[PDB]
Amino acid sequence: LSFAPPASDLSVVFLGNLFGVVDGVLHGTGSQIMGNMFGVFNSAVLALGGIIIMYTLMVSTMNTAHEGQMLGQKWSSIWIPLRSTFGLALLIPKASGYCMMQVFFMWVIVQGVGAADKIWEAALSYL
Amino acid sequence: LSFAPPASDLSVVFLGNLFGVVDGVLHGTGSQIMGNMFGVFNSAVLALGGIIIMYTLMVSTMNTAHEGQMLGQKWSS
Amino acid sequence: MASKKENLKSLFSNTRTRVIIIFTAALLIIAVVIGFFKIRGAT
Amino acid sequence: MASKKENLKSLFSNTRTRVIIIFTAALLIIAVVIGFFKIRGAT
Amino acid sequence: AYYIPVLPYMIFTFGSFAWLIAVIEAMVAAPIVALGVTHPEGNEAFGKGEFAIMILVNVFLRPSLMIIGYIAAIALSYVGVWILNAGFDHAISYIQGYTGWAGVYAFFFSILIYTSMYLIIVQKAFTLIAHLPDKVLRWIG
Amino acid sequence: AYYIPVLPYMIFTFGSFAWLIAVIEAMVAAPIVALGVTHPEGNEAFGKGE
Repeated sequence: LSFAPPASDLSVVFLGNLFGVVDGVLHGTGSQIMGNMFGVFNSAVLALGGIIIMYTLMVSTMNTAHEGQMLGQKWSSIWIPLRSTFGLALLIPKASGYCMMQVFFMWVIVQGVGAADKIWEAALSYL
Repeated sequence: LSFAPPASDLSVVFLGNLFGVVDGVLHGTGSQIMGNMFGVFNSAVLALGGIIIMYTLMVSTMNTAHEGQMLGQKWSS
Repeated sequence: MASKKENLKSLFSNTRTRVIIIFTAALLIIAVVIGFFKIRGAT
Repeated sequence: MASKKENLKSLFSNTRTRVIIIFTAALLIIAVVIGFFKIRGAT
Repeated sequence: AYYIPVLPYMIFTFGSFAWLIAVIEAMVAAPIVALGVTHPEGNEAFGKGEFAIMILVNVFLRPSLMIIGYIAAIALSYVGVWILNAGFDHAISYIQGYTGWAGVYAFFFSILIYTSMYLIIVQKAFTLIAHLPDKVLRWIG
Repeated sequence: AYYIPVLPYMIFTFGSFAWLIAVIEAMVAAPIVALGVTHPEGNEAFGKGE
């Protein structure tokens, strides 16, 4: 099914000691330069990404103008609003300085840690 | 003659010493930590792969719903 | 007319496709179930 | 074929394409505004 | 008596460091992926989803596979020293003219090989700790 | 008189250990390829069996 790693493990302890605070996946506190540094990196990459989506919008509309067809054919126009809003939401840093998918990746990390903890626990229980 | 290594060879001796016992190919036991090791690895990979099969199953159903055929094209019935 | 729901109804209406899909789902669920039992027993 | 300006005008004039495009431009402008505010506040 | 008992600790700490660096790399990559979400390319819900899935499964399976290699090399060390013990006594036999000083230094050299082999032997098995994960990623993709 | 008589022994042992690492790797790989039976992708009847 699924597993949260045991409370006493040092792997997540040091994970949070490095990254500081991640919302909803870890409660420990450490050196928080990581958090706001990643937050400012997220804001910067958001600005450059906005520039890049504007450029991709120009090239996409130029390509569509070469066809002369309404509603566009290179993109499904019903998926674009939900795609854009979801991607923008996942790039919003919270007060702790992390985006939603950074939390997603940290959750994947701790889940892999828990799987490794299962394997090691089975080995040691047999031992 | 048939492929059958001799009885006194140490290649299979050390192979079975390492991997413990495999049913029907090797006789003898050693450090069977590898046994439960591969068992739990098999269980974990079975669960994760099962999740993967359900995932690819809804991908295939969504793909075939767009076309209108039965159980997709590459996937047969 | 034609949509995803109608496609789902058409696939479920066919007896042979329905039974093969149900059988494969049964094998999948028993696989994950035996995996869960083995993992729980390991811990 | 017609000039690119005619195609651009036809794309803009369509109501539903117009509303999606203006909405997405609003999301983009809000994103860059938030980014600018953050990089200015952090310094 | 000293290097062998600790070498697994060195290699496992370095492997865990590689894992942590991978965590940092994927953490840095995550905003790039969520920026890839907002591409106007196609209608897929993942965009450039090869990167996301590949890096995610890599970091997810890195620790379990490191433990896999750890226990595998623990099992491998004993079979390795047993290979060495089975082979050494006969491989050195004719080397043991070989009279006088030649006989003395010969003993030295054989010992200089024995532990030498030992020092390589376990070490290679322990590179297996770093051998399973990446090669595994070659299989899935 | 010393290194030459024993060097081939070392090389063969290291090669056989490369083989042992390879067989362990194949043993670990077996569940993945047995898992690939489900997918009918490709012209092959084994799924992903290359």
